Amino acid sequence: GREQWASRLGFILAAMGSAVGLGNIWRFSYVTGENGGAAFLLVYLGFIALIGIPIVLAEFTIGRRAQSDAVGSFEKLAPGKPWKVAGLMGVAAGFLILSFYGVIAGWILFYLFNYITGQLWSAPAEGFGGFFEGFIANPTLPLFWQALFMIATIWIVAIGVKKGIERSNKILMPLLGVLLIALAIYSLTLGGAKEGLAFLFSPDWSALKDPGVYLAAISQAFFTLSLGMGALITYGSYVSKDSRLPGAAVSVAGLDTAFAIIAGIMIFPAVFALGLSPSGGPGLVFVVLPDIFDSIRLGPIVGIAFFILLGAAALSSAVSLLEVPVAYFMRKFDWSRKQAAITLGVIITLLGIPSSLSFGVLGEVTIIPGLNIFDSVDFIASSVFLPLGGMIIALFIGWGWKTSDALAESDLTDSVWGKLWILSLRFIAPIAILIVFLSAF
Ligand SMILES: CCCCCCCCCCCCO[C@H]1O[C@H](CO)[C@@H](O[C@H]2O[C@H](CO)[C@@H](O)[C@H](O)[C@H]2O)[C@H](O)[C@H]1O
Ligand SMILES: CCCCCCCCCO[C@@H]1O[C@H](CO)[C@@H](O)[C@H](O)[C@H]1O
Ligand SMILES: CCCCCCCCCO[C@@H]1O[C@H](CO)[C@@H](O)[C@H](O)[C@H]1O
Ligand SMILES: CCCCCCCCCO[C@@H]1O[C@H](CO)[C@@H](O)[C@H](O)[C@H]1O
Ligand SMILES: CCCCCCCCCO[C@@H]1O[C@H](CO)[C@@H](O)[C@H](O)[C@H]1O
Ligand SMILES: N[C@@H](Cc1c[nH]c2ccccc12)C(=O)O
Ligand code: NA
Ligand code: NA
Repeated sequence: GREQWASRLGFILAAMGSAVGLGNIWRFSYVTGENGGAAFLLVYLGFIALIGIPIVLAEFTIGRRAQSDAVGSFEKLAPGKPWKVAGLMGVAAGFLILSFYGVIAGWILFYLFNYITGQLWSAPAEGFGGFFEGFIANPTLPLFWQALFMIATIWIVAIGVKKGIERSNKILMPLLGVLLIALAIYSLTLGGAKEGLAFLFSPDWSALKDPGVYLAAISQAFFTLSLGMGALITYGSYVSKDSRLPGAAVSVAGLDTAFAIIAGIMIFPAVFALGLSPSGGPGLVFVVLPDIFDSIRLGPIVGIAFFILLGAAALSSAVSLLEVPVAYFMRKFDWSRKQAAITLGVIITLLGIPSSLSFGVLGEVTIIPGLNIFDSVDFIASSVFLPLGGMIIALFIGWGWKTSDALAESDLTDSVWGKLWILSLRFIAPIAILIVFLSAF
């Protein structure tokens, strides 16, 4: 009685919907900014090609072969073997990541509400930066918008794969991309393009002699690809033998990278035209974008379109995050989909609440030494659980599978590409991750 994608394009568009969201605009911007731009970018692009694409194909393959959740897939394919630690850790990463993802997405709804009610058309007296700061440090206001976003997320997951997840509006992601392209072109004309483009594309290798940069690059590569937690195993598990995995993996990574690159071309020349520091941290785009819209005559209209379209993208990504614990709990405890979605969704919302508060009244609390609550949850989930899970997933196919199976189940043959793929999983990817972990600690 397991669900399957009803439509032929269902799978690839769902995988794409999962990947493209806040990580491409909000996260990519502030992480690229605080790590120095171009050298970080190049390391990130390297990781996408050589680690991301293979491990994406790996998740797809595992999931389609087992037709089960992130944990169940490992149990089914290799019962009594330790590999399932990856999926157990992924379920946990799912709780953690969605708990703060819903907070940032709630910031998005707040901004959308303000544009719609005419509030952010001109600069507030305290300025766009002052407006943002006052919002997020408010103890309760961000929580209301967060709860609102999670309700929407819970509802789609409760509805089902076919009736909910698959039924996204197909025009919204391509509209977001076009708007991003148009906005990138516009910020190129604002006066900071020479400096913003040099920050973004002209490497300074001095930054690379910090091992923190490599780990930030790999974390962002996993995060943006919806990777390492079994989210793509899960989506893959709803897929029939009528699907071509390698093409999907490449398309997902290519398109996700296009979005991030254009987002960067929008943001950094804008950062530089405004005189701001690119190291501004998580609120970077919430401070920059409204400034950019304000300089356009029809800018309030652009603002409405942007926050709507990014909101829809954050929504499809959030749904894929919630789908991981939901799928697992449905199987493991015979919970109904609606019951799992509501229960886990509320729990994850509440878990999210101290991360929201860390931007204000809890700003001085640490968990991991020196890191506030938000930064700690993100570090653990994105920089520890995701790359480790990815490593185990890579080793699993690479060393725990017969090669003929690995290739057949992934729609590859023992050609140059199949060989390249297998080499990635056995050695390149898991060793690069190992070396990043060892060096960064
Ligand atoms: C986006 C899709 C639509 C969703 C459904 C709409 C339902 C309507 C709910 C809106 C009610 C929220 O009300 C809220 O609005 C104002 C801001 O926007 C707040 O005003 C606030 O603005 C600042 C943020 O920078 C705060 O730090 C201030 O303490 C406060 O003055 C009100 O203190 C609050 O009560
Ligand atoms: C689908 C693609 C959409 C493309 C949109 C690009 C529009 C760029 C607008 O630039 C602005 O136009 C003024 C007049 O040309 C200049 O004086 C001003 O200094 C400049 O900032
Ligand atoms: C959509 C546009 C994409 C093009 C991006 C390429 C920009 C990266 C290089 O920057 C260049 O670095 C040199 C020294 O730092 C400067 O002499 C030069 O003036 C500057 O432009
Ligand atoms: C839309 C895609 C844009 C990506 C462009 C990537 C290449 C830009 C980097 O070139 C820069 O030029 C400098 C000038 O001397 C040199 O220092 C060095 O070669 C490099 O720092
Ligand atoms: C799909 C559409 C995307 C829209 C993004 C591009 C904005 C068009 C620019 O217009 C003009 O830019 C000047 C900038 O200084 C202003 O003088 C002027 O008042 C403003 O109207
Ligand atoms: N990839 C999405 C977020 C996301 C959805 N599902 C995931 C699973 C794991 C890690 C990240 C995600 C983004 O860039 O916004
Ligand atoms: Na992404
Ligand atoms: Na999305």
